[PDB]
Amino acid sequence: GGQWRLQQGLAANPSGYGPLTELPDWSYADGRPAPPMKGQLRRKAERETFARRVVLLSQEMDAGLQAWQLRQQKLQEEQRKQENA
Amino acid sequence: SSFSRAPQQWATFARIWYLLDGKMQPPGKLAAMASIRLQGLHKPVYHALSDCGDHVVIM
Amino acid sequence: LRNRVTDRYFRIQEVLKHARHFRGRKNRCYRLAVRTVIRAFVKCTKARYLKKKNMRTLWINRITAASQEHGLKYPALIGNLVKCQVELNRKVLADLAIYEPKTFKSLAALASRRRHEGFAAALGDGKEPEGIFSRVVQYH
Amino acid sequence: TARGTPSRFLASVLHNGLGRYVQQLQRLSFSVSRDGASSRGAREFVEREVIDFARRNPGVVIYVNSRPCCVPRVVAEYLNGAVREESIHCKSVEEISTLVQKLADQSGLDVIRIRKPFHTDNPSIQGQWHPFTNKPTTFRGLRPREVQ
Amino acid sequence: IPGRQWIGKHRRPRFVSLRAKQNMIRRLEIEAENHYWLSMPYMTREQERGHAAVRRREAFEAIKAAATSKFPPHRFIADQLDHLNVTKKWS
Amino acid sequence: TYSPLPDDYNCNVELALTSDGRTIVCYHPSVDIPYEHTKPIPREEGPMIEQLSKMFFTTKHRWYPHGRYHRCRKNLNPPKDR
Amino acid sequence: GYVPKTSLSSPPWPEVVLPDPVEETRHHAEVVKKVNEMIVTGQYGRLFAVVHFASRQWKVTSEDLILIGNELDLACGERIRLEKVLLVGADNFTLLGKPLLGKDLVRVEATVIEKTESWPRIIMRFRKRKNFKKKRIVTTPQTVLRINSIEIAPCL
Amino acid sequence: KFTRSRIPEKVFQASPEDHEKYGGDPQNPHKLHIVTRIKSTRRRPYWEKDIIKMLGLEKAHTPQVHKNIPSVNAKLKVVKHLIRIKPLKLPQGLPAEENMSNTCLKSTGELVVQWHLKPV
Ligand SMILES: [Mg+2]
Repeated sequence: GGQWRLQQGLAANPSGYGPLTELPDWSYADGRPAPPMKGQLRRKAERETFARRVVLLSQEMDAGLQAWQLRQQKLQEEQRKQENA
Repeated sequence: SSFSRAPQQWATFARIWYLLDGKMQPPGKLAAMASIRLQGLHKPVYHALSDCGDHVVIM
Repeated sequence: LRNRVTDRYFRIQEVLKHARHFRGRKNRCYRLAVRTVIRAFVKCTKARYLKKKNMRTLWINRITAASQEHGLKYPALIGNLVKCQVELNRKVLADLAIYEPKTFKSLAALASRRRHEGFAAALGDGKEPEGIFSRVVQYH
Repeated sequence: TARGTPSRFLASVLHNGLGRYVQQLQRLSFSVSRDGASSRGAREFVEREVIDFARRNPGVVIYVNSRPCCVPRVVAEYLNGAVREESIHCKSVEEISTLVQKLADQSGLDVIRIRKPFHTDNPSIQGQWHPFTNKPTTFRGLRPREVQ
Repeated sequence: IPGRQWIGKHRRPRFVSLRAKQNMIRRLEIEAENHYWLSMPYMTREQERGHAAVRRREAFEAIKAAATSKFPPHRFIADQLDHLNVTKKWS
Repeated sequence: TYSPLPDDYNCNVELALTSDGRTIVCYHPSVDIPYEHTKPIPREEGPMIEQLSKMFFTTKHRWYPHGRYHRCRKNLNPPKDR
Repeated sequence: GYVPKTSLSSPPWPEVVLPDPVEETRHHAEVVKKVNEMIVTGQYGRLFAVVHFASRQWKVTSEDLILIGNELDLACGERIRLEKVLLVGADNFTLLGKPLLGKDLVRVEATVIEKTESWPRIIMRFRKRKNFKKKRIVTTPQTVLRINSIEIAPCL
Repeated sequence: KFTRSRIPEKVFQASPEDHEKYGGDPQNPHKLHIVTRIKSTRRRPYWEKDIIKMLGLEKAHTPQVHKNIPSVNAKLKVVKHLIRIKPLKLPQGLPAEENMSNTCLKSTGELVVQWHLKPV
């Protein structure tokens, strides 16, 4: 029963993200928190590189836009300095 | 709860006699009701090896 | 013969020890026993896929048994325990059917009350206040 | 395969975690050849780590026998009488400190297949299911087609 | 069926259930959403000309410098004298 | 007055949420069977196998013996649980 | 819109009407005050809890063994709070989470008794007429968790 | 003969009925897709197998952000029957490096940049 989960914006697998599999499984009875899971460290690694790659692509979209509007404004002035003499 | 270990086991795996009057009923709607009970598929303690079928009486 | 094989009794006995409980000549004669030990070892690893499958249909059959004592069906129970955000799996739900049946009467009641709250919500489609057991606990 | 091998259920020895935890390892018995190439890693365990191991577990008494052996052994004995003799022949120092800490972690029960992964001795609280749960009672207990 | 049911001239007839239709109508709706999300490009071809050429060149120059840097590994006196240890004993 | 289940056989299920909405609470007290719903206490190989199928409603085939190979395969010290 | 009473004019199910939601949130808090006061006085017997440990849900009571199929990186005898408990039942009541319960409501404890390895599990591949046969003996590391105490607190 | 397929240009022009049915806007479109493989490249031609490795789509149901530039789109049209495209929305801003680790791509298409695991 998992397409109702997608309508609420939860993951369609309840072992996706969310408090069931991203909360730490255990804590010490001294109260001190556990060292992290090997699956949560790997999930945080694939999520940093996805957020690393969002920024890299979202910067290169707005670095090629601002390079293009310079080239049209370079090429207007290359005409505006060539309707002269 | 709180039975001894032998009479509680006799409670769970006892077999039940069901009456199922089949007048003006279709013989496969009668069959699909008795065949669930004869297998014991209506018990949550079901298992094929456990021999958990019940008695069905269709008049 | 310069060097011949002396360890051959111990190579026979690695395959014959796995065949000791077989029938006929496949426990004694190595040439028949090696084809059955291989076939027994192939079946043992391919049954790690069918132990997991056959447990789940046994759990589903035991849940279908107990949710029919309370009037529901299996899909009306299991799909509606999801809409109550109750993420109990099939192994635990079959354990509550047998070993704690007052709680299975509570989960069949929660699943049915959410089931009635879905009929009574989707009749007046549009803006209508949700049922008590229909609110999602959103996490952020 | 599991039909060819025995089985057992999940068990501790004397309810090992209820009151207190009792370390189930009783003895360890190393036999290391002094002039012998197979015990060259196990000679460094007796050199380096057998003092350090013998202070993390004081309830285990350790013997280092040091005789002419060809295959060095560790004989791990447990409180319930089970004897695990594993061979540390031509292992490094690293493969023995994992070998010996694994024998100090486990209980002395068989390493045959465990049947279930759980063992409750009081598995039901609301009463086990019998066929008369979820059935209704009738007036004076009359069975079907009972006239009086 | 005269020979090999699912090949040949006289085949075994296969019919479509609603199940196999609703598997197919629901694939079509996923597909047609991709026709809408591929309908509105952020730049045009003239705007993305050379827009990743500094990183694309740099990525290959790391693939090229990976490939032109093959050599046998350094060989030490450490791994050679360490085989004398196989006759280490006690006194 | 609405009952999610007919609370007549097993227990009287009372469902509730907390004021958070973050735990669902059930109170299910056990149902006593009433006194009026109870009755008081009332106070050869061949023909043998046919008389044992009639007693226990089995077929004949579980009453014939088994040979030696199946008798001494059976575990006599089986793993007791619980 | 009136339809005369025929077989198909009506639905086969009874027209179950849900109660008034201001009668019902008042009746809800009337319930939770009872189940809180069954906890304040200690009217419960022993408790079972359903815990999402390693990857799956165990149904767990006090004094019972739980076999994990992966190494937990703990000294034997070390005590563990099992977080993520999603059902806490007693004889007379249950508290189920959405999905998990509050951390300040139920505290499940567990002790590492032993850290074994599994029995040797054969992995053998074969394809007929192809000279394809590979065999591999794997063991998995396993720990055994003894659950000590399931406690509860009146926070409802 | 079975060849490559040219999809004509009356297919990828979106009628004004479509901007109601899906949540898109023609003026100010999105910057990034999230492409997700949903259908195997087996029993598909080799040119569709090549594009799937080129886009970074070897595992099914593994999401992958890509640019909404018209050249990446041309690779997306050849394998649009194997993928599900949905725009990367960002409710907050794009994650600067102080929030670079506690991000989470929700299933709705959006990338929340503070992801605690506490309720609301
Ligand atoms: Mg034929």
